[PDB]
Amino acid sequence: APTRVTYRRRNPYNTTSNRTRVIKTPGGQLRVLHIKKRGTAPKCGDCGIKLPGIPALRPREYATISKPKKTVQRAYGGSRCGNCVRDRIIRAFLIEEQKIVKKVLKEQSQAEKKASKK
Amino acid sequence: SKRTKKVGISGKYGTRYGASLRKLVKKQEVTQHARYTCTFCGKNSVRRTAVGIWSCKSCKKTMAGGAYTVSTPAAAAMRSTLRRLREITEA
Amino acid sequence: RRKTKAERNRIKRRKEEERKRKHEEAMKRKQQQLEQAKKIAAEVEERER
Amino acid sequence: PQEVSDIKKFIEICRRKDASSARIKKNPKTQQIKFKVRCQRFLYTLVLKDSDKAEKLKQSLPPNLQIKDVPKRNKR
Amino acid sequence: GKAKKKGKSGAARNYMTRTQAVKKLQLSLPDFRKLCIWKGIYPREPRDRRKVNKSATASTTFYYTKDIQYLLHEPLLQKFREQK
Amino acid sequence: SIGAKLALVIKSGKVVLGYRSTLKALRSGKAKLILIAANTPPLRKSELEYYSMMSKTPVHHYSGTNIELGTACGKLFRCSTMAILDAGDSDILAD
Amino acid sequence: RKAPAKFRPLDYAERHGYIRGIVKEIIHDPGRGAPLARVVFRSPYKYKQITETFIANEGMYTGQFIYAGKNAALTVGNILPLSSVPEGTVVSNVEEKPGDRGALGRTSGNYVTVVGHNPDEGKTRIKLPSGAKKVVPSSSRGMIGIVAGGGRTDKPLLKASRAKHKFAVKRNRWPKTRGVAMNPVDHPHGG
RNA sequence: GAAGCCAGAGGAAACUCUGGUGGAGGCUCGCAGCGGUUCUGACGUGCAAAUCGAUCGUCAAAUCUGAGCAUGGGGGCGAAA
RNA sequence: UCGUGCCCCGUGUGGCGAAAGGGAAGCCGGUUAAUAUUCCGGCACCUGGAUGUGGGUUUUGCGCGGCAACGCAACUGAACGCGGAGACGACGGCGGGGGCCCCGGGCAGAGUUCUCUUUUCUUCUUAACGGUCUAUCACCCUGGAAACAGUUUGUCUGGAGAU
RNA sequence: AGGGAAGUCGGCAAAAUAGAUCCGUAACUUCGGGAAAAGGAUUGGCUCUAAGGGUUGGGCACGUGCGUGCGGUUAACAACCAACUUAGAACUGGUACGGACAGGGGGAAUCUGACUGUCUAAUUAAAACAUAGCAUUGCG
Ligand SMILES: [Zn+2]
Ligand SMILES: [Zn+2]
Repeated sequence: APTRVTYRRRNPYNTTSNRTRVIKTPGGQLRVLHIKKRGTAPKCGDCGIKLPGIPALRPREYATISKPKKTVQRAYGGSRCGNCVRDRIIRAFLIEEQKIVKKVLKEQSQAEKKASKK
Repeated sequence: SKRTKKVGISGKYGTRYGASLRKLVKKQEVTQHARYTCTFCGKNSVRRTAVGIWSCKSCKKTMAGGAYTVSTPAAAAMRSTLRRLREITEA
Repeated sequence: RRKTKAERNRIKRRKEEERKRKHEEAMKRKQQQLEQAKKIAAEVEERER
Repeated sequence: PQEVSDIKKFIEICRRKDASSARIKKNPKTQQIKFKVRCQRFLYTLVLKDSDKAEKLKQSLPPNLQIKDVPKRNKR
Repeated sequence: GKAKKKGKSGAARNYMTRTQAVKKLQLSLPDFRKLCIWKGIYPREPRDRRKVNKSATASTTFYYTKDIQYLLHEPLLQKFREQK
Repeated sequence: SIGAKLALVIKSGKVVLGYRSTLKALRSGKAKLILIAANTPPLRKSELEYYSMMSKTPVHHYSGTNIELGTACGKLFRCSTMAILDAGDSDILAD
Repeated sequence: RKAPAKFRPLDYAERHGYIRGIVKEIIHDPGRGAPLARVVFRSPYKYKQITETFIANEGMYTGQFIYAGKNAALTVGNILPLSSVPEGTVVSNVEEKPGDRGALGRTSGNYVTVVGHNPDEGKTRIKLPSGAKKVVPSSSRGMIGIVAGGGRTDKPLLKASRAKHKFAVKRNRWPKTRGVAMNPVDHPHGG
């Protein structure tokens, strides 16, 4: 039995675009099959973790699949992870509350200064 | 079980480069490959990433430090005199 | 409490058992539809009309 | 190629306009029968147990759809 | 062969807005409206106006590209320029 | 002073150690004191102060780190924040 | 190397108040012994953010707010004009003239000491890492602290490969053959 | 068989000893590759305007190598012959 | 409509340069004297465009479910912005998968057979493209751990929440 | 054959050594090495023995194949499956046992260059060059 194979294209060099895997055909022969590179999982923009629920594809493969497959039904879904979204929400609320508090204290200090001047 | 009497981490160099140079490089190698306690999360997971770059594995914080140690004594004395100068300027 | 390997094997065995029951019930509903195929064809005809 | 597990869906597929032809494959070793309909994009296969009602499904299939039985040898 | 790009064929080539028609003919708005009335250039409606222009609204006027091409050869344009 | 009071509270009264149990005590409203370490993350610290402000609970900012807070509690692990539910025989609440 | 290590251009915000930026990354720059800091500022005139590249001082970290301007605080990583700092402070990336975005005290472990002020003509006397004394305009900017990565040269290179790897990215000539090892046609010291 | 780690035996502790684990080094034997030390070697109008045989150096890197590109004689390039 | 104008924006500047870098998409069987992932048959895929049918949404106008990680055939989205992918070193051991190698049984065929050998050898295969059920990391919920625990060949992880 | 460097400018060339298991291994030393130092014992075949593994499987009381409330750590037991190493013993052939192939001669010193590396393609590979380390000069 012939178990040795050849490249099926004219590139003879083992580059990153020249990945092959061995298959057996219904004709009983061993053969190579040229395969594309593995897709990379999309990652969070804040912490850099892999985003769960999102497929790992080559960049132009994402144009052929629908919107709910490419995203998670949440704010920043498919771009940020849930922990980072929670941190963003809590940070935004607390900073706006402290902005209101600082504005109130500045108004009180301005009123006290005006009363001292008058 | 102690395997080498004195070379320690410098035993990878064998008999090359001289005893004095091996002793000089040993301290820098030890202090650059040691683990350090993080000043942000408190865990012992700060390791050198590059030249003067120290990253914590747990809290993912990256700090600018010395070449082979996290903090330089000159930088610490600088922080102390900066704190007292800032206190003098504000007061 | 921490479970035992026998309990894990029992859980697994129930999992393939319920998968096999789902497959058998799908075969049964396909056979029933094949039995009532003529009424199905008439209903498809009615919907298209 | 796509497999249809619903007789109603297979009936609608056979009544689609792009259904050019249909064929019946008999596997007596497995004791099964297969209805394969050739549409524009997909070949749709319905797999049934070999039975008289599976044979009578031909009568429910549309008349204008040219249906043929698969021979034992695929002569070129 | 070479893969086509989006938005380079179909309704985008078939229609243009009034602003694009005016800029193509290099006319003022009164002259453009006068020429359209005199030559019988009628407003049109694409099936999807976003495929023609992403900033189109319900009040956006569309014309045929071939109609504007026909308007490009009208001798009254030089009459307008001579009068100016 | 604060370390001795914390140690006697550990010996006599009731505490919970950690962020989630401290939040649970603040939500229950039975928390009598909250201690937050110096090296606590600022977002977590602000959230704990907001919870204590809503629950009317005093907050002590421990000048040590989480390691030193755990050591002052007498445990062999770090502790970013803690909640004292029962003062016991100490006067840590009267301050 | 992606971008040169420069300050922001001297604008209205740095000239009259301060502007806050956030340190996103601390990165290794090939050929340079000192780490760089990516700091993102706000554009006062448009919606888009502006990313800058500074020489990271020791103690800077990701997620830290730094402040650049006349009214910025005296804190490590803050960029201040030299007229706003007291005597005895050490600064980094000192501008020779106000607006050249940093020229002095840039290598690892190095700093410039503010010796004194002369407010009559707006001059500042500074001490360079070489021990030289210089007089600069007081509106020249500097980042408070010491450049990170000090003690780099205390470690022996110990290997020709390590010297080669050092100099290959720095494009300096290596190996170096001696002039006395040459022929008289090649070097004045030849022979 | 370097750091790091585990266990046992001592030491008030730092450390000491023993048995393992681990897999570092411009470390080492050595195949291919690259190179070219020796032989009264072959060959000497040769297979060859530098080849052949045995032997040898090196073999995880200051290792070997393709394509594209840059440096041009008053020059270039040169671990410098 | 004072009808022959007004408003918005800043980022710059073009081309060439890789049959080994990046990159949208094709597999199997057969066929010639000589070509074949190119021809023939079957079965697919990508890109772009136009416009229908079914289904979906909507009288609470632009979906519903799950505490959550998230899921489901759909489920509006211009300017202006943010992020991810493309997109990346060398070496060491460990684990999973395909292919190959090896062992046993069986059908069929071939060889050996002075003697022995229920013997030796050969065929026993399943592509792209899809459906469906599962696969280390990681993440979520409960709960709060010293008599510390879990854990890898390699000692890392845990009140910043482990088992 | 015998002798064993008596040959020759010169042990040039050849011969001898060689794998693996075990015993053992000096001076000097930058303590890392030297070191496979040196010097020794053994190796075939056959018939056995021993050691080193994996998978599955626990009794009651109720509701009804799962849910609780208990009870027990001799499963320290059974059933099935599985592959390659290591050690020990007897017997037996012998002129040979790493039976071909494959495969360090070793040691005492001196000079010399620190080492790894590089060059005179086509007569010179080296104490030459480079190297790390050290020292000096110039430049804000
Ligand atoms: Zn995130
Ligand atoms: Zn940390």
